[PDB]
Amino acid sequence: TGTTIKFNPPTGTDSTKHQCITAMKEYESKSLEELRLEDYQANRK
Amino acid sequence: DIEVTSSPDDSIGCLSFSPPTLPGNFLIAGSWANDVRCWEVQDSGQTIPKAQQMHTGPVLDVCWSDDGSKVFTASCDKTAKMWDLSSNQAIQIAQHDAPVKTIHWIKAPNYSCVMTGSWDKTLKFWDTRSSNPMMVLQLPERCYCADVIYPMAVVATAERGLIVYQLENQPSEFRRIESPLKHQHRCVAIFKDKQNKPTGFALGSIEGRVAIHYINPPNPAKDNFTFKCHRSPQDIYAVNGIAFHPVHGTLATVGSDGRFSFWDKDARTKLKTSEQLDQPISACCFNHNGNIFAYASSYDWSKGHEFYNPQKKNYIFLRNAAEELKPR
Amino acid sequence: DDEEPMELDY
Repeated sequence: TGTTIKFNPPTGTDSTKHQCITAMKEYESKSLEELRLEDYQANRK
Repeated sequence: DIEVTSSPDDSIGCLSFSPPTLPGNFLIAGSWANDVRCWEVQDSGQTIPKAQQMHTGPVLDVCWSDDGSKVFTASCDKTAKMWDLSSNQAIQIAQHDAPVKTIHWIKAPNYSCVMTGSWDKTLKFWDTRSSNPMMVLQLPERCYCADVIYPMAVVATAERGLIVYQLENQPSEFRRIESPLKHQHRCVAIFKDKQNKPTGFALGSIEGRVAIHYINPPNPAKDNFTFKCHRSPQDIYAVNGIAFHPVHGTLATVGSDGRFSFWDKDARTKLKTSEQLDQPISACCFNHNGNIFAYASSYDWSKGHEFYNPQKKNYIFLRNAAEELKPR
Repeated sequence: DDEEPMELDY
């Protein structure tokens, strides 16, 4: 819950780096806003 | 570009100019400090704070009523409000079991109502005076974004869900679409045909990609396509918003790269790409005639909490970019 | 601000 795992942009090919946290398999199941609201309610700002 | 005076204090999620029914131009912004703020805009580019209202939670979407008398607000506090601008009093009109992510006015020939779309995987329709939603429709997953242009609505959900609705007589599902995008859905915007009828939509993904989808084209494999955008090892940023110039039918995208870009989907060209801002561009929209392009520069969380600087300034910028979005 | 062609996915 919340962005408790430090951000690491995964690599790919098209080489690429996806600078979006939800591109990480740990996060892939939620949206930016969903994570942000969880970090706000944990007071993790 | 032109900066709006007295910007919100936290990150801005949504922007919405006023309908043609009001003389002049009034901008509305929703923010993560829980506020909805209304600025009057004047031909000089100067902007005047007029009024504010607050939710008990972050504000995710906002929109107007077609006559211009109301502003609608959808918030993480699981409600939406109707804000009467004259009296400057707001009341609750909608209740959900989760944050409300999207909000829209439906002006149909036989009925008018507010449509709210929630992370509680529901789609609710409200007459604005009853505590009872007039209609409730179930979503396969959590609502992430939507757009409305009678007689069509589009709604994207989590798990790449993508649904089209018909709004004639009463709203009802029209068709579920296998998403053209391979990654998480973030933004959507409906475009119209030469006869001014809704005809398709553009769909933004977190993977620096936008899809153009016609509902019923002759050759779908040729007529529908996806293009790359908002990339600088190539770095790939999320696409945070999308909007069609109301006159030219070209479009703008804004992404976590802190840039914005203009596009022509018929010619399949990139018309313009601005320079890099300090922060990601988290929203945008057009005034009623397209003479004003407004975008907001705020943190979007696309790199987690660690990169959130709460003392960095949140900016709404105005650009008179009508000519830049005309095609040839 | 020169007008280029889109990078389309093929």
